[PDB]
Amino acid sequence: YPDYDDFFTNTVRETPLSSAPEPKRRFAPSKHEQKRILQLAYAIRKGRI
Amino acid sequence: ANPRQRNKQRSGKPRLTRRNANKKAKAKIYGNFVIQQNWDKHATLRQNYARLGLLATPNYVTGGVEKLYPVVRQLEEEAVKKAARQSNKMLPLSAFEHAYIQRLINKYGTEDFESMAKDVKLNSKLFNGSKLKNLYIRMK
Amino acid sequence: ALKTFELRKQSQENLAEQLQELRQELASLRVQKIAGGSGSKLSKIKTTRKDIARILTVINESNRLAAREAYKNKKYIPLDLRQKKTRAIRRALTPYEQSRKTLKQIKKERYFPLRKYALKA
Amino acid sequence: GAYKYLEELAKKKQSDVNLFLSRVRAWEYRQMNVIHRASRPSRPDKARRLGYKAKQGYVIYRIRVRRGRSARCTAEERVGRYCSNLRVLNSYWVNQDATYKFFEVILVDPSHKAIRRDPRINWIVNPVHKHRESRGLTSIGKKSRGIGKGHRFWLRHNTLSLRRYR
Amino acid sequence: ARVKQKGKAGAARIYITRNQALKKLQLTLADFRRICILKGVYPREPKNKKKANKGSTAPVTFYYTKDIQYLLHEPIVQKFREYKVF
Amino acid sequence: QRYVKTWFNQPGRKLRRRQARQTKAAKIAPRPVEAIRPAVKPPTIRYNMKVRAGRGFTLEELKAAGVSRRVASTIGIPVDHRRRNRSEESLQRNVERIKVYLAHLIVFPRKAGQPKKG
Amino acid sequence: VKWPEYIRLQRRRKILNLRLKVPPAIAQFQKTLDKNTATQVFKLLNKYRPETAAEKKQRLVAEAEAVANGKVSKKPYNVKYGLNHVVALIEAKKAKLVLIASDVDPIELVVFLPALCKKMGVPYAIVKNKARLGTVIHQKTAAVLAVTEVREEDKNELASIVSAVDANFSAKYDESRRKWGGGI
RNA sequence: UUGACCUCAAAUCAGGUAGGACUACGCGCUGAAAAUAAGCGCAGGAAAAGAAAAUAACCAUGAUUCCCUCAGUAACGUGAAGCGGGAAAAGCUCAAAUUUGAAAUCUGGCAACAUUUCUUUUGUUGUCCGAGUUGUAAUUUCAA
RNA sequence: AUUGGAUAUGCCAUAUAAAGCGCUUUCGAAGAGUCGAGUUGUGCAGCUCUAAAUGGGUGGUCAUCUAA
RNA sequence: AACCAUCUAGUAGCUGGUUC
RNA sequence: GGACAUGGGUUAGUCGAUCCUAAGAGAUAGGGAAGCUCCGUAUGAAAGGCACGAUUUUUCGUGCCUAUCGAGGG
RNA sequence: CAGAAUCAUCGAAUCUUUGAACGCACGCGCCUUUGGGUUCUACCAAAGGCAUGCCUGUUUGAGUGUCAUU
Repeated sequence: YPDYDDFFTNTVRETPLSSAPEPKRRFAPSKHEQKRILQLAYAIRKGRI
Repeated sequence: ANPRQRNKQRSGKPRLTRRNANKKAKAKIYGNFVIQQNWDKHATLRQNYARLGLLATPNYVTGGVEKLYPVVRQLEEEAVKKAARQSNKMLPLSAFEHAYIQRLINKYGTEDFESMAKDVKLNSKLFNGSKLKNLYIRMK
Repeated sequence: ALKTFELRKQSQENLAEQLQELRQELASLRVQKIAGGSGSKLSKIKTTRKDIARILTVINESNRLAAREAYKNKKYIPLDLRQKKTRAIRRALTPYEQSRKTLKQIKKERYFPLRKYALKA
Repeated sequence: GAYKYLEELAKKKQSDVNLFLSRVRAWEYRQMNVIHRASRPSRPDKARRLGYKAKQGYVIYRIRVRRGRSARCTAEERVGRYCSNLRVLNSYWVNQDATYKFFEVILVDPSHKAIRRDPRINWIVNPVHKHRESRGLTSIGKKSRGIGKGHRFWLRHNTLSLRRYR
Repeated sequence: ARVKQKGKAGAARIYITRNQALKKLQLTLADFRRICILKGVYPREPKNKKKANKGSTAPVTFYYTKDIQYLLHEPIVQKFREYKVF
Repeated sequence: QRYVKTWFNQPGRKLRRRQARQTKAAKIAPRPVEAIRPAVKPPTIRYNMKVRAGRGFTLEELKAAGVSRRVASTIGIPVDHRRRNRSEESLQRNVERIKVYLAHLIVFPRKAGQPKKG
Repeated sequence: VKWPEYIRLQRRRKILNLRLKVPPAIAQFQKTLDKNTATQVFKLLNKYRPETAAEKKQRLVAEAEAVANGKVSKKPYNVKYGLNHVVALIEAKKAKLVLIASDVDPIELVVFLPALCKKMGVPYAIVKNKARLGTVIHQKTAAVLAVTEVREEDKNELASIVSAVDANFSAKYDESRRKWGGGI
């Protein structure tokens, strides 16, 4: 039972792990709520909600 | 012989006679109405296809052919007719889009599709330049 | 021979009593057979013994149609009223469930279905 | 995603962490019943990749078998007999000790509307899939009975093809 | 037939005590009183006490078994549990 | 010389398959009974001088011939994600196999989906 | 007192953990955040609770009726939860503070988390009990939470808390996290 | 003092499902004096196999099954396989990458509304409870 | 009397969307008590030990395939 | 140990018969 | 004729069984077994009900006690 | 011998005791409701119920299992 040895985590890794860019999803208003909204409007127009 | 078949041999219950057999069970044609009119309910399918001018198969026939002696135009005009009737693939703009592209064009000129894309307030949806032109040409 | 179309437009308790009557003569008719009877009476046993069956069939048809209407448009209905086709038919996938496709499989046959074409010659 | 870390942590089966957990867990299971249901997979990545989703209809059972055929193959057939209304999807190794090997067995309900309506596990509802484990159709079944594409893997021999115009 | 046992009919059968009526309906005392208040339910003193108490002597309140069995199918009893759920 | 296979059903298997051909194309009339296969070279020294039908046209054969993978299976042109053109000879023999096919093809129009608004 | 087979199982298992020589990576999940900072951490967290499925509908109907008659916003600020989602955030260095449930059942799930958060330099703490973290997000249980970005109004409060977690969790212990737990 | 959960129960709890039969052909497992018989388990109108951790050594082939041929050859009296000709052809789905500007997903209860081999069948819509972030949808499957 | 699939035509339709293909100054996750080594029972299985990432498998340095 | 149906038309160097 | 033909005849609150256990069989809890199956029945089983109370937050508090078949018994 | 049919067809029913066989055994009970009697706190009858393994959900819980509440 030796003391815990950190041969990798003793340093802080500055760059993010992933290199891929940020897709425009995370800057534009949600598309998924838009499907919900337009389905919600349709029921209101057709008299379901 | 089996008890099961001896049951209805020594039983009094009439069989379930099912009348099914047809010599030359040449299946009649459904699907296309043009071919169904001009089918020959006697001749074989490979004769009928060659009679109409339709290639039964594009690949070589793995046997013999038939040597007894030592519609396609209709399908063509029908085809181009339907392509003409269902041709207007162009789509209009919904009232939202009608305002959506108008506010972008009323402020970024009309041809600077790279500038409208970079806009953060009016181009809220972050539509790329290729779709901005698509919405533009769709307006006219 | 009570006609069934006459019976089936009666009332429930009206059919209940006629059944109560129909037991009596058939009970009496058999009594005369063991004590000795004529040919006409002996033949009349069979007709009455079917006339009980006709009435009882009419009662059940009325009673079950009441349950069928009372249970019309409910999620769960009595087992004696449901479909009885085959144990395997009942446990097999419904056509709606067999018809189900993933959203990916709905895009594939939407934009790229099977075409109708023709090879010229 | 953590399922990357978990899988690379399940490779080291004798490190300080795994050794402690194996002895700690193998003790827990040996107090519990031989075939006992699990409230969740003890390996949420291995079960994940074999066809388990955290949704109603998917059932995890844990079973121990003595050491000394194939243990994974017995784990299927013993649980497939235990929950006789449930289909056997897959199974995996969770732990072992000097006497037993422990497995978890992924089962699905053919009778559940959340299963009967999802078109990625609709197939197992079909009648042909009754008791797959009893017929060598699970992965351990297909591997064991030589089912495999390659050169490594009866009536065609001892018959006479006595044709008509011979 | 067998020798019929004591207290299998009559005043030892219809008359049922409060504690038994609790465990027959599966209720706590406070709910039992509530459904006794809402319905028309009241103790009825048997003519022969020790006969009606399986030979016991202690003072106990009694109810008609017919009365308790009516409370078994009362639809409001469910609305007591639905409030325990709520 | 135990259990024997005797071929008294050979003439009835000949017709069973003929009727299956008759039943099939009658369901899909205008289109041929079979797909187009490529022409490929057998993989040996006893057979590399002959040409025989392949399994389908590789990704590059259709890309040069002018059909994408998705629309090539609809109009009846099987694809072969395994096979690949190691020499320009096989590419040209099969590119012009699809060229004559796409010339002899009459793709009938389908039904469109036209929403009331845009 | 004959115990049930499962009461005996619960208690023997608890005794077993304190007796064995726990590995260091599992030993750190026994020395956790104190109580005063725990309520302070959750005081902030309970500002950024994600809206419930009840609120997410009542809001979206309001837009629907606005569209249905006649008719844009700011980024929704809330707390990030979910193991895969959070583990990605640390790696993408989008997380400001990570709170790790102390008692996750298969400990494989979070055993690597303190090392990873240390590796990317994300200030982390091991908060007591998952059900506390569950109620913040309106769930039965959360294996891990993470604060990724707060409004400017509470930016000062988060900075104050982060320095406390540094001083009370990581400044303390630290060395004790590298010793085999248990053996008592 | 009050509550979250975790695990474990109980119920004539609400709704469901399993068993036994037939067994010509199917898939296992066990096994004699042939991988046979007998034994054991399990299915369907077919089963199994199946979209290469595959051949080959070419100008290369291209899931599986089946027929002919290979061939009584090769290898070691047993007894192949590839290629070759045919029959038929159809491809695909997950796990592993953050929906994070929004669990977008689903079972169930009730309420309605339709539909029906069908008053027996099958769903949609709303609504409440739950399932689920220890991961349900959308997206992707290496051909990318 | 039930029905299969097409055709014509009517009525609704969430299209604020979804999909194919050019292009890339960006990236490309890929299944472990399993492969495998030693021995034992008749390719698989048991025991003992136990992996890797241009890695691994299978063929003749190349070719081919990408298991669990 | 006996019995039963299978393997099974088990095993023949041998006995008996084998048709105008 | 015990043959066949054709009919008739066994009446129970108090007589017996049904009620009980013995040796043992024996399901279950469990555990083996590739498997038909095997062991196990006191076994590391949450294994059966009683009373009290103006009703207790109008959401139950407090207190007590610890299978089954099988013919001489009735 | 003394709208028929010792008919056909078959989409509606009936389907005794059993048997996987399922309240317990190879006769004995329990549960809910309903009824009867020129007999009504007794008796009797009737209809409908009570097998085990498992799954989803539900309700009632157990725990010196985990933790919280100035």
